[PDB]
Amino acid sequence: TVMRELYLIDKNGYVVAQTLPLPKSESTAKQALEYLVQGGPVSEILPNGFRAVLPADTTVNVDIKKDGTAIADFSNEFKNYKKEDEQKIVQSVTWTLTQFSSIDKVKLRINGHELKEMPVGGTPISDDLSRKD
Ligand code: NA
Ligand code: NA
Ligand code: NA
Ligand code: NA
Ligand code: NA
Ligand code: NA
Ligand code: NA
Ligand code: NA
Ligand code: NA
Ligand code: NA
Ligand code: NA
Repeated sequence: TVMRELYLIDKNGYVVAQTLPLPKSESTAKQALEYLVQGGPVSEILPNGFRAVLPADTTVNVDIKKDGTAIADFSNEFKNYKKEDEQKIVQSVTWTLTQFSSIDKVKLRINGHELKEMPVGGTPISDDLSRKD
């Protein structure tokens, strides 16, 4: 296994970094996002009191560009979150991706559509989400 940060939601509802041991992978950014999905492989290794963040059955493609941007393009299930978790989800995805050496910012898509706003509640989002946010 390899130590990775997963930005999970704790017993008090906060998005908090947790270090988990993930199997070795040739697509580590995608893998880390797969370990944020409710009901996915993180389920067996969640630390006490923590939960996963992305809706069940969400899948994703991560395309890492030469400028440091990771384009994370989610399946339609990604729309199935609770409104009030909208910004926590953006933060979790952003912080989880930007741990990697080749990613310093994030752009979100759903079903290959570019996102100006998150779908459930309309939170505006830029194409250069980063830890500065
Ligand atoms: Na905590
Ligand atoms: Na809270
Ligand atoms: Na890994
Ligand atoms: Na592997
Ligand atoms: Na693996
Ligand atoms: Na990789
Ligand atoms: Na907790
Ligand atoms: Na779910
Ligand atoms: Na890069
Ligand atoms: Na509401
Ligand atoms: Na980085």
